[PDB]
Amino acid sequence: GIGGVPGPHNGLTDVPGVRVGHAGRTGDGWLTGVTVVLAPPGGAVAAVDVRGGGPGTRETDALDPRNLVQTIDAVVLTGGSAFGLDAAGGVAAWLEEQGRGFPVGADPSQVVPVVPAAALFDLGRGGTWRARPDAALGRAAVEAAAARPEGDPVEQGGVGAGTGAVVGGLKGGIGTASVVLDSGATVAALAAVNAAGSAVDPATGVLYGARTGLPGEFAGYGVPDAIGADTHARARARLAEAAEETARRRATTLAVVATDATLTRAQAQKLAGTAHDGLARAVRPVHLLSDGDTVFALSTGRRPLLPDRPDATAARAFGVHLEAGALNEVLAAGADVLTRAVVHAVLAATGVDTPGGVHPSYRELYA
Amino acid sequence: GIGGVPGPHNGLTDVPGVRVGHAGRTGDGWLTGVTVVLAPPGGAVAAVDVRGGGPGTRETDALDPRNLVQTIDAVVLTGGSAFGLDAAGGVAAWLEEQGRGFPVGADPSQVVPVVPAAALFDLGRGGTWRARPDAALGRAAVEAAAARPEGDPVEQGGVGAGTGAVVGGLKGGIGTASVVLDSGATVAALAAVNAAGSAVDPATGVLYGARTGLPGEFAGYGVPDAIGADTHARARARLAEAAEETARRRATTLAVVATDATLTRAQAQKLAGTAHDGLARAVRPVHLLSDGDTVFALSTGRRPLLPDRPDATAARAFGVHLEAGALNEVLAAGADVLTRAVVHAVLAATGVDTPGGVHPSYRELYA
Ligand SMILES: *CC(=O)CCNC(=O)[C@H](O)C(C)(C)CO
Ligand SMILES: *CC(=O)CCNC(=O)[C@H](O)C(C)(C)CO
Repeated sequence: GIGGVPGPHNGLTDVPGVRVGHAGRTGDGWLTGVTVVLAPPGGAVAAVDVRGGGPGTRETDALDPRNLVQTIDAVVLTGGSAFGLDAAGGVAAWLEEQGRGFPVGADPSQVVPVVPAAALFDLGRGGTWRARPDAALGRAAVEAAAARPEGDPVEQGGVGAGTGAVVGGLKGGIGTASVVLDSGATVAALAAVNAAGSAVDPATGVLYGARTGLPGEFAGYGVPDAIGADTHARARARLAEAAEETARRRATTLAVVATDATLTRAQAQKLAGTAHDGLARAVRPVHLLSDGDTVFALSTGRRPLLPDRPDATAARAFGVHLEAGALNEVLAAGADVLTRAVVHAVLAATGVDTPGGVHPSYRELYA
Repeated sequence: GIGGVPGPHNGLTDVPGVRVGHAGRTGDGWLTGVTVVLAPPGGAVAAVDVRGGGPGTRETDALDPRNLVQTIDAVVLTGGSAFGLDAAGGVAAWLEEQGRGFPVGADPSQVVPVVPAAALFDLGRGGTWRARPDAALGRAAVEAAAARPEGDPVEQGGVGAGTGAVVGGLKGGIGTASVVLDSGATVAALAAVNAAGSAVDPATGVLYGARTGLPGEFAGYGVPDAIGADTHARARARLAEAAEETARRRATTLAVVATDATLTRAQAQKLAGTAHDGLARAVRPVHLLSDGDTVFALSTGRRPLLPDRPDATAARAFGVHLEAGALNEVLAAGADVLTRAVVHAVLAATGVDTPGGVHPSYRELYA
């Protein structure tokens, strides 16, 4: 009864201790930003799965299950394509100042922060080609995460890494969702949706990810349950026109999935992997050479995976395995929270019109 | 142009020179079998992506892009869980008899066949726990493949590896689909569907994969595309009946994706990866610890990726890259054909009732 519903704010921060910060620059040629997910003091077990064919990434080898540093404090998601990876340097600097990183000496101030990053391509979308996130903007983002209270609703839409995100020609952005499992563990996702493929079924106008939604969760946005053939046809025409104008004017989904269920790094790497199936149910096509799709998975380690006295109803792989049963539930939830966070990204967005592109939002076309 | 429609029979053998063979055993305790995809003489460039958390496989390392043997002749999909991998030895023996394999000597008869295989769990579904595919059954499957003409319609349903296959409690089976690209290249999938998760949305009775179907392709199966609340209620209860009876009596999707577009092994390996997204769109949940989901990708290397009129209509990644654009189309097609093949598997199945299980088909419940 207590599972199958969202956590308190239906977002990443429903995983207690997890913090989210956005920093962006809009106007005067700029339409880009950075989003930082910051783990609670002491770090979180982290893993990654880079599945798109055209990634821009940093520090992903350090996250291999074989390797030395198992827990990290921060994950960076950034615009500005590979240049935007510069933002991570500013987050490492802040963490160092905070004394947070892997200890490399006797002096507890001697730490080396392991800061993975992934980037999305938004170059020129504000008008100025070289307007990209830098160290200072990465630092701003992590400082804003540190400044938030625990369990603060995550801000969605055209903010942080989603500031210049575009999804199938429509304005994309930041989206987030959570679910509580029957065990009391929370699983949640945050996504910066910048897909080259479409979040929208081109035959009907329906959001691919919608049917994975929990009851009523999208209502606060106000979108018809039937989409008329005419509404959809006008929408397609508008989008084709914004796309043609965008093109004349011009002369990847990044995600973090988190849970408070205690996962080893290998299990978190499997979670990052199953989250990609949630992405596939929300966007089509995905993971192509032109997509940089990357999922980071975090576990705060606060709840055991399996409760202390299992029922006949506890999930069991092959009828017998309780740990694998409990892990399957987390993995399937990882997919579902990412599908749902994609839909929220698409519904939370508002359109833009700059010298670097015209991108109407889903609601502007269908609401 | 000519793309976005099926090839002549809407199946793997639309990829010219590709052959499919099934051998199975039904009755007297048995409900299992083997399916072999047999490439044309000279072999096919092959790769693999094992994404399920509970695989049973053979000879997957030999298909790494870095390694020695880049082309192979046969891929084996088998029932019988890990025991059923024995079937591949019979296929290797037959290929050696044919002089087909990696040359290991000046003598042309001296070959070592690289025969990758994957297995699906169907133990005891015929009534007898130890009735599993063996080498003779694998040999029968590849002999059956070799005797087929080119372009032969693929047999679907409870045949071959699909003989004992079950998908979310419903009878699973073999399914297949193809699509032609604008280039004239064909991309196709064959799937043996045995998922622990569901091919059906539990709120509507709708097949997850259907909205990826090509218009009209499923019409022959005589299944409504809008399901009444009364039908759905009856179907749920019937399945739950079968499932309880199955449990009393007793008390993974494997796929080959092929194309004639010339691909490098690394390109085919990416294709085996994107195909898994198409599996995600047909089955939920998937890729879990209890799923042994495996995709093998084959290229017959008969048509260049690029034809020769690079119209402002030939796809281009980032507006400029012709080769990456053409590959993107194959990668996206690889996902879609596997989604559609899964639906065909579900629709082609007919139900079973044996001492080891009761598994009604989707059509028996919904049509
Ligand atoms: C999906 C997307 O926005 C592409 C993200 N990747 C990049 O921007 C890379 O740095 C590219 C593909 C431009 C260069 O390797
Ligand atoms: C998806 C499925 O049918 C299971 C395929 N894998 C197996 O049968 C393995 O051999 C198991 C998981 C039983 C043991 O490693």
